[PDB]
Amino acid sequence: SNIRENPVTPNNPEPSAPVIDPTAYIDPQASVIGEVTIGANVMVSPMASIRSDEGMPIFVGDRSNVQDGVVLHALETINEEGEPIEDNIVEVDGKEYAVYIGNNVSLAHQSQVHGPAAVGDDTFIGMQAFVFKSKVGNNCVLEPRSAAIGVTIPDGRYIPAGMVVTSQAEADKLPEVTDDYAYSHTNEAVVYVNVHLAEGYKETS
Amino acid sequence: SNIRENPVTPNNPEPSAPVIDPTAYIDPQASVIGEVTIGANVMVSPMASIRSDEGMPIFVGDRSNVQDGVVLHALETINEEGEPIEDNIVEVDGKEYAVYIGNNVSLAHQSQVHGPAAVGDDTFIGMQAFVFKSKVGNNCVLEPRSAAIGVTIPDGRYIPAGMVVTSQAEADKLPEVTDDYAYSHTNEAVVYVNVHLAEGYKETS
Amino acid sequence: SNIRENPVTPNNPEPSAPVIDPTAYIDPQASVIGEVTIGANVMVSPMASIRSDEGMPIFVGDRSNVQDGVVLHALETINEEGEPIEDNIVEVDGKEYAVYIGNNVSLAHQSQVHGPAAVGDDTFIGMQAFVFKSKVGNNCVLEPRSAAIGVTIPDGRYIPAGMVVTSQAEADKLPEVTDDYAYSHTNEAVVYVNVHLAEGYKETS
Ligand SMILES: [Zn+2]
Ligand SMILES: [Zn+2]
Ligand SMILES: [Zn+2]
Repeated sequence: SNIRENPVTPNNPEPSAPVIDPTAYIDPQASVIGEVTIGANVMVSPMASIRSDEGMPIFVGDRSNVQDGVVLHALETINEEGEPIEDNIVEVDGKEYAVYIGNNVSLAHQSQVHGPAAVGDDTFIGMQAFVFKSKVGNNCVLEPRSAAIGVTIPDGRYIPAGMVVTSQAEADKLPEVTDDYAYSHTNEAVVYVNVHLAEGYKETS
Repeated sequence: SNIRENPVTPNNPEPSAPVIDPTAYIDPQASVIGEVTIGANVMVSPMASIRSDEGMPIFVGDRSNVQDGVVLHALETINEEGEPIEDNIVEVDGKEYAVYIGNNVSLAHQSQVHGPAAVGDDTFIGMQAFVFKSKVGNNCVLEPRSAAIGVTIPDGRYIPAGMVVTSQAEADKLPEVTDDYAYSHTNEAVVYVNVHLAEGYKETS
Repeated sequence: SNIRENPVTPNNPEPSAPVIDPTAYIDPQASVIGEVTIGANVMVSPMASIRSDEGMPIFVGDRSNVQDGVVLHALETINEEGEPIEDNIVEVDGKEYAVYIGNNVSLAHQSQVHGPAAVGDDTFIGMQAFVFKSKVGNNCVLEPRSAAIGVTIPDGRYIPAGMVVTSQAEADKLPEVTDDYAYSHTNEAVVYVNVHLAEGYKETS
């Protein structure tokens, strides 16, 4: 099966199985392992790997999409001695996660979000982009091949294609999404299409 | 099955199944979905995802290769009201495509060509490279980790490794492939080898 | 089966099957083809593709890990006339390889090491990184999205995130890993965790 529990390890005494909303579509050629929650109307495409086997949940909110070849994984959040590694945990609305992906988020083809990380609602994570040890705000756009490592990206900003942002001073001066910006409506269009694709693929299973 | 029709959606009233030349080899661990035409002697490697589920064909010409982890997909080409979205369609020799990959093209490991896009004959798209909203001419080389977004790359030019080209003014001044250039013969060698690999893999199926 | 022989080709008269230590874990959704040797306690994750079908071995040393979406492949090492192509072969401790990955090496998610290439022991190859026609020394760190093409990286150096190193003069001046460097202990932690994950996954098969 391609939806599987994580294994018993010294960091993980009890296996967990994914919790997947019945309206989500998981492609048979995707892999989803371990302590993962997938929300309503989410589409998970071929060759995506969502793997939560080092402690703490990976959460994917409602109406989000995880496109072909995307990887979600996280650094260990509990060491062998049972002690939580706080640097590797993100907090969102009072709850702790290894990776938090909000609602209406698009993780486009071949991107990767590696914990600890949080991605706020209505954000587009572009093709081949990379997010690690970062909090990306709501209504952001990471253009293709951009990256955010070790930073907080404020709400409503974009990272131009190819730019690798590693310092908070850079992140603070990113440009704002405006109506005339080329990707200002991209996420809404991609979310709308993927919610409908998920329903269509569900009707073929 | 890993060769599948696309689903019924408001953008797609009729499912299409891939049209695959009998001399092509599709690895069992690749995925090919929807309105896709694959030409003669094409090799499609493990973990590639070719997904045409938003309207309009993805075409892969003869003696081309789609290597491991490559993704081909396209933006919607027909909106819900049945109206063709012309910005998201490319025209090649009088016919419309979402993605057109010409003959003798190598899409090397982990690259991605996302529609609307066209790639001309005898072009090497290097490892981890990215092409989106662009027309790449014939006899071009995209070195590893290069990208072309929103531009036309003239025939016979190369993009140096890691360079992300987003403006026509940059694309117009790219260097020319010459006989002494390090990748001048790379594509021909890779095509020759892959045509023979496709035949060898076909003999094991 | 996902562990397979390579095909007969003019460059390869005799098919080879992978040699895999009994303590290694190969995920059912990984692909391993051809002349590959995998050492003890190695973990190969979903969607990785290790493909040795153009001559010469791909070797992965003990306690190394090949994470999700990683690709290992190599340029042809024997031409049709049976003549070895020496430029495409690396030598390590008196033996020839297409790709050599040493012991305790982490190939992190979505990275790629393409032959000819060698990666020395205790080196971290970061997420989405790329190594081609290069020798990476021991105790190195390639940060996420870095690349080494056509160079030798001296022992104990790191490449900052996003940097693409293509000239020996650049490689010679890379910074040194020190105890205070942010990734100085990353590989040891990742190796330790993955050796335990491999054992846990083996207990579920
Ligand atoms: Zn990881
Ligand atoms: Zn797409
Ligand atoms: Zn290759």
